[PDB]
Amino acid sequence: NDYKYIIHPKNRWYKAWEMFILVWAIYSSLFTPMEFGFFRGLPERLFVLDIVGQIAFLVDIVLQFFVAYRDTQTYRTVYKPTRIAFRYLKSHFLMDFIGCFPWDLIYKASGKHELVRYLLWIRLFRVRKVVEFFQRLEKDTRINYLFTRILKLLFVEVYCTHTAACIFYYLATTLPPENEGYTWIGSLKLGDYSYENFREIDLWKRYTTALYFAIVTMATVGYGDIHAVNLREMIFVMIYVSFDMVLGAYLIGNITALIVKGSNTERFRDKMNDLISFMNRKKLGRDLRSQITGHVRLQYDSHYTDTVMLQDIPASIRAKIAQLLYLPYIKKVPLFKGCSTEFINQIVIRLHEEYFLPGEVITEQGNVVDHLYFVCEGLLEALVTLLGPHTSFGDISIICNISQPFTVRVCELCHLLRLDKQSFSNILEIYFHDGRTILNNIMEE
Amino acid sequence: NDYKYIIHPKNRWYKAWEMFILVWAIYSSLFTPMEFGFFRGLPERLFVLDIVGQIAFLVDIVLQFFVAYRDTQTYRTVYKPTRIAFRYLKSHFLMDFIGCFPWDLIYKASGKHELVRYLLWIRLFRVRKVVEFFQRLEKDTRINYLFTRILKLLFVEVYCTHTAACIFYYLATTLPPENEGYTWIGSLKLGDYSYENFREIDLWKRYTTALYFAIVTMATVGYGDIHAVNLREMIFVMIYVSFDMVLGAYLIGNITALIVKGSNTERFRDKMNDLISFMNRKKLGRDLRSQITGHVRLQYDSHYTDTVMLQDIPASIRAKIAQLLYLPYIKKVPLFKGCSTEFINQIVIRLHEEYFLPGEVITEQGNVVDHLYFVCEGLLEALVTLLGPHTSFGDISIICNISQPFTVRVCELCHLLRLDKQSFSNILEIYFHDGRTILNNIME
Amino acid sequence: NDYKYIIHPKNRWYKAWEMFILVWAIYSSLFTPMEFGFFRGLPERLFVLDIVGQIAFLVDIVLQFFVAYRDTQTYRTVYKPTRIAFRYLKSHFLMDFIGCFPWDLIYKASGKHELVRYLLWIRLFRVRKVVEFFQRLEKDTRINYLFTRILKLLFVEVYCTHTAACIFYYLATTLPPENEGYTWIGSLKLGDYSYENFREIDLWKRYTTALYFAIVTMATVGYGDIHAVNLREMIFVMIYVSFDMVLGAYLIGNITALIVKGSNTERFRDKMNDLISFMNRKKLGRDLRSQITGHVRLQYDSHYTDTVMLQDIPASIRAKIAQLLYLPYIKKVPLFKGCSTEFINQIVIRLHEEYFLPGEVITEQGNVVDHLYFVCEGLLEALVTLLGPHTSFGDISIICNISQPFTVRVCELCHLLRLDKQSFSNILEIYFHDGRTILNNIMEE
Amino acid sequence: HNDYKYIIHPKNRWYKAWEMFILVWAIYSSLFTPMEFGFFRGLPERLFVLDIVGQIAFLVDIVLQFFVAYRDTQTYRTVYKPTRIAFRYLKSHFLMDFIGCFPWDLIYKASGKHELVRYLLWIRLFRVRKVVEFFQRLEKDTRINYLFTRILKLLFVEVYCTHTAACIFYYLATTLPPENEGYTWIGSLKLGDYSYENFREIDLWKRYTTALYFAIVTMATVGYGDIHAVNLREMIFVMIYVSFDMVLGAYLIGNITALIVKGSNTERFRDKMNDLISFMNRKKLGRDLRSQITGHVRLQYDSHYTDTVMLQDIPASIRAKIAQLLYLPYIKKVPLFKGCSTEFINQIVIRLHEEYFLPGEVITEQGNVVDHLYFVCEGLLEALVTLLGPHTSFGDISIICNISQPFTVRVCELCHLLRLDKQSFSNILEIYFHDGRTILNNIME
Ligand SMILES: [K+]
Ligand SMILES: [K+]
Ligand SMILES: [K+]
Ligand SMILES: [K+]
Repeated sequence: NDYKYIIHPKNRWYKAWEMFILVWAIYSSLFTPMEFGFFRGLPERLFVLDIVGQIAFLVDIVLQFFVAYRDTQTYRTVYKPTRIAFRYLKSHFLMDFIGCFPWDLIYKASGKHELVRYLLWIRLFRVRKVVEFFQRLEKDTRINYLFTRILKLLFVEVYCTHTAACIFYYLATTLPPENEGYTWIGSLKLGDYSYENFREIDLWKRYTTALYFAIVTMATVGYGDIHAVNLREMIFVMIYVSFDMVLGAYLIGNITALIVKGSNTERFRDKMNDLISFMNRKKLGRDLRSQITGHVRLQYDSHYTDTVMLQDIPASIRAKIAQLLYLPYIKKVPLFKGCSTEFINQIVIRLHEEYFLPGEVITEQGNVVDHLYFVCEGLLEALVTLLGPHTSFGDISIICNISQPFTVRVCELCHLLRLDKQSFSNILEIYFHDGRTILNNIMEE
Repeated sequence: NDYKYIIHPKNRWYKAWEMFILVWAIYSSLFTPMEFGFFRGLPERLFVLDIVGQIAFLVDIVLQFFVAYRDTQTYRTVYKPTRIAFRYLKSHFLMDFIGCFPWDLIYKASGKHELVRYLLWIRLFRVRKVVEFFQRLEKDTRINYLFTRILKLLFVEVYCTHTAACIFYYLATTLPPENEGYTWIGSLKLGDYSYENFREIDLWKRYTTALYFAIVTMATVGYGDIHAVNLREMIFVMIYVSFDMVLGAYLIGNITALIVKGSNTERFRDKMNDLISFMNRKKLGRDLRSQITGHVRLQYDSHYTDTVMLQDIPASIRAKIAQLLYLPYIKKVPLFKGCSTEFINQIVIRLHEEYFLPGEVITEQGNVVDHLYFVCEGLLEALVTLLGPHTSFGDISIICNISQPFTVRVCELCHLLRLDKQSFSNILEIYFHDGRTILNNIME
Repeated sequence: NDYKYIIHPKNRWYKAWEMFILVWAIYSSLFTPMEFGFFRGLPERLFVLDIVGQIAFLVDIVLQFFVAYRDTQTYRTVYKPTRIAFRYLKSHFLMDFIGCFPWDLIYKASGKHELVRYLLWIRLFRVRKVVEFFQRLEKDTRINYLFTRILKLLFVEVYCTHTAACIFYYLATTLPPENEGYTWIGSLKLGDYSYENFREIDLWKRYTTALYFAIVTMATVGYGDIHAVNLREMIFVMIYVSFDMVLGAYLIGNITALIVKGSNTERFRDKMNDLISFMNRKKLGRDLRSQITGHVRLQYDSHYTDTVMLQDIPASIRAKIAQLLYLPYIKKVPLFKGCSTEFINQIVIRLHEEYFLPGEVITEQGNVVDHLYFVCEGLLEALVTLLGPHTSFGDISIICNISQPFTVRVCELCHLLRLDKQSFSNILEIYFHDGRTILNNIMEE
Repeated sequence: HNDYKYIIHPKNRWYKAWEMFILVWAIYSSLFTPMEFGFFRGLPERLFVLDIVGQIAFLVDIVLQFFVAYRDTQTYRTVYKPTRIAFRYLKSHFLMDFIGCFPWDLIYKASGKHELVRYLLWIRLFRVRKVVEFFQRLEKDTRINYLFTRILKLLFVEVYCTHTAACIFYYLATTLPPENEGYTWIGSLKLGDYSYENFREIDLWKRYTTALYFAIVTMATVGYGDIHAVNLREMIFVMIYVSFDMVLGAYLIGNITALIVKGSNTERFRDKMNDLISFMNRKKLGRDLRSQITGHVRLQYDSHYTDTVMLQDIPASIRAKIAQLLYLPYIKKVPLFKGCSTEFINQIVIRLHEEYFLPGEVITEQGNVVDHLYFVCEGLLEALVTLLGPHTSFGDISIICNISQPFTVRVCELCHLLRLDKQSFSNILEIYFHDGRTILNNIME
């Protein structure tokens, strides 16, 4: 569908309108409980700030009419400007068009009725754009999805305790200024400071005092210097600490569910509490068992080469991992100069990757060779000549019946491509002109 | 069906009676601690409410000598009259019959003794009609096990604080009204309000103060504006906060066991997170990386494909899978159709339903054949074919065993159906009748 | 055995004494902090109770030289009465002998020095008895074992607050009685009661006040009506809430571990979760989706066959449990069972435990028959023919090899055993004259 | 690669009394530093030389890091080179370690007493590296427990963050002048009959214990409310602090939970045993056969988990001799494996799996093609004909000529039997048909 206005929502200019209008949706939903609770009609040095705030969201409900709804199941950017304009208009339109009115001028214009000031809470449907941000961030593999299920709750508490702080102050102002000794704040004395005549206290002292109660209540510390006094602040504190009691168990739940999918050090000790067993009873040479612990400290703390995981995708396309990365490592070898792709593919059917810390001897001198080795990383030592990367060893003695003439020792941290020497008999006897290719580069010394 | 004055327990009138004594059992067990704690004899403008409250639970005792039950080990609904009158009468008769007696007129017409009034607590045995609700909601997939052990723990933790509010008020009234200053509420002063002469404060101020000190204690906030000053109140809030320590730990434990025991995203994100952590170890581009992003919706999509299949194997309901959606989807393919009952029930087994994201590469040209696909959903594009439903591909690559002659790429999220090729060569050449029935009709 | 007077530790007279000294070890370890904290040397009225409290532990001293030691390595009853005198004199002898001295008479006969009263805390090692009781309770597998770790944490939690109440009261008594206004209890005023001259407040008011502080501190409520005043009470409350912070996280952890390894209804409702999301996309049934969970509530939540856990035990001894239970149910079955030991041992592995709910039909007349079902108990209906226990059906499907002539309906939830037709092909052909001997009396009676 | 003389090897036993010497200087002067900032404005003269000798212990440690060969994590080399260990130090921890060693109390007292030259004391808290480079060397040490290192670096973080929150909370009371002192948390404090007025001349340890008492009661979320925040700058600190340790207490509960729901192998076995015992105790099987399954499924159970973990771990070129030291003296005393070469037994030892079985269980029967081929390590088995003792072999003629195995296996004492597939053995006798001819002759002789 051509439709040369309809923004596909990966456009880079529809991302200076999703982290622009997300900053506005954080301001406009952190300020709206403060505008409801701590003011009755905004002071007129906040008139431009309340006018231009609702313009940025007003030119955002025209940019929902020209945006590409990628469909719910049949994945398709539905470019049709009568089904994006009718998907929006009955999902969230009049919770974005209602909370865009100048509810502070409607309040003051209509004779200052208090009930027309409760429609500020329709502007809390802009934290939607912060929960359509912790949903487009768990769909991002560079961090854990369950870590974002903790960071979602740690914005939720901290938005519920700012909103609770702003409703708890508001409930003090619903009694007349002469009945303020029967409120939580007009009857407060902290230190030598009396919070009498609290409506003329500085805004940030009143906000910080109301937020102090709500945070030491959310944490369930609850000192009791600030407490409910009324019968209507008791009902709010009862609702709020019942909401927190569930919300604080949910936080502990998510942190525990993160930790039960544990870390690599306790996964190392998971693989090693049993490797104290079996080798105490049926013990090996504890020099080589110390290097076994070394190779477990090398599979852990380092590369998790996923031969433990590549069984998920099928064998011919996990041999395609052995195609688009192994045509580098196998064609780079000077032993296979002049070898066609089929021999390469049948060799990389049966390849393995192992790693070697310095200290081993890999193919021992004076004894039979067991495997093919190609060098990816690190650097080796043959004792006489130093055999580095993209090179062959173990391989000058399986083409004939010879032994390994070098104590091929490992000097840097290596990345051996190890293959069974059974394979370099079957692949070598089925393909004959390939066998003579290896024969003539053997005679190319 | 032998007696006809028994009631089948799923009769749709006796499901609108059980929802009628569930709003009385919620009322009469929330009201009963307020009948005990906050009054000494119920007032005169509450007489007709206390009478007609205990009538609804009195035509529930004559209506349960008539109700058929389904046995616990015999597992058949029992309709025997002189057997239901000995199951009800062994379990729930007297705790239903005692708490019906008019214990406010029995209190008042016996010279107002206080011990005739602790028999109101027999009516808290009516909360069993609320645990019989959250225990029949348990067994409901229709209404999720999204939160049942954890909602019935949030009812029992606002029912035990409504009751503790009423016992905590009642212990204030056991000291005479001249020892009010040695009481949690007679010595209370909140703001400029003094709760003195506290028996003459209106009921909802007393009740809301007592509930404030049950909920602030249950949440373990514990401000300290209201606290126990007495020895009997000290003993009560010791018992209560021990019970709450255990109950709050149990609530936290149930929520974290619901969150630990995760299924759907705990088979999905743990795939691609580790897989991109391995492909950013050794770089694999994006085309095959997106194709393996499609592959984690080939081995995880469609109910984890062939792992949950292998449980309803004693019950012969794989006939329904094997002829009710697979063989319709098979009769939705051209030659693969198989077109004969034996062969189609033979190849109906080894299939895999496969979800591919758009933009993907499905089968390249010059590529060795490896799998066979039945398309029923999605839309595919070949590089020559605008593939909608059931015009599926991979047909002429198997007998003419050469590379697939087309490069198909998908444009909207598709739902392929996979068989292995080595199946449909072996039982291909086994069925020579269907061998001819396959290789006669090639698209002319 | 060979040594005469050595009581074996599993008698019925050293198990009435192990529970007699469990109520002297629950008394004398709950009373020992009350004797330390609340008295400066017991009253004369509490004299004989102390002496008989200590005399019941001298009897338990000498009855450890006469108890047969159950060894820890050799796993036997070491009757050697110098192998049971030793390990006692190396384990528990002295600390159960410096807790039997009369430390309230050898405190008052020494000038009443208050440092010999800290030898009362040697009597607190008699909660060995209470934790030994919770060690021979995990062995009792009749009740759960993580549940027996959350009652070994609600004894340890309400014993560490009884002790912390007595230490907290004790710390108020370490200041002189004229500096009592600088203690937590001498400066206490609850309601209109003043706790001044607190040493003459009677013992249960003082104890209940101290214990109320310790319990609302354990629960982390902390009203702060009673709080620490001194520096020594600050240090104690700091130690105690820090200790009780890891003891309360341990309780939550042990509760979670029990709930995670837990219920069989949420082991049933997640199976049916993706099964109903399965059948809402795979479309097996419209109301037999009830007959799906009519069988996920028949074989599951009840009749819990752990046959996948019988896959864990060996096939040999799984055939042996099939012998020892199945074959008395297998043999009381009609004539088409085989009437010989070889046949029933050759078929007994193949039969699967099945149940069926009433109102269900099994196999309609006029189809190929795939299985044979044999009733152990239960009531079946062939249609007009009532088949109770020992009245197994599935006879006429292979005997006179025509179609089945009945419709087996279920009249009571039964105990069928289902072998497949491959069983009554293999075992019926290798023993063929047994099958024709079965045919020799097919309802000829 | 020890070509560099004066470089200290990083595991030397004398540079390990300088990792446990500067860890007791790093524990002292990371605990003393918030006390030096918080409770003093410039140290007294009494604490002079303790200051000076505190910083010439971390000054010796600066030039003892240019002489220590670090060990790489990409080449895994101890880089013994002064030009290569210096530029690692100078770009990781040098400005956090050099200017944390300046005398920031002579730069305070001698720069005219400007505060803000005293906030540079806070970069001596970058010596808790040495305590988290300790809990990262204790956690790659399975020699020590995981209940001693896993929550124990959270019962350091929760007594380091409440020692430091106790010193900032006191410090904020000193930022108000000593006239506006009853508007602080401590100058307006009155506990008991003691008033903390004129608080700057209270002893250091009363002032420190009061602040730590607040901080620990707040960390535990008791919150008595006898000490609370009265300022607005102390309200903000308490709001930051109780929000920080609401996350940190949930992390402690999560760690203690995930250390319990990963309960070890013993209680996994007890779970196994209670469900196994109960499953045939509610149907009431014989206790003798339940004890038979006990005596068998137990060696079978531990054999199962240890054999699968020894096979799936230990990658190739090191697994081979482990398996050979497991198996070859037990399979070379074998009349079937005689005469063949050594590379064949190198291939054999990997595909071997040991097992454990009972005196009385059977492996295969009369009607049977085997699932495996077996050789003997332990056992007293029988073929029903041949009473096979130790160092024996069975399943051999069913390999080559594909005939059914006529002998039921009767094991008479607890064995150590050797699992090898028929499929893999046929695969490697396809490979070693040079040895396969000896195997055909070995079954035929
Ligand atoms: K408090
Ligand atoms: K708390
Ligand atoms: K609290
Ligand atoms: K509190």
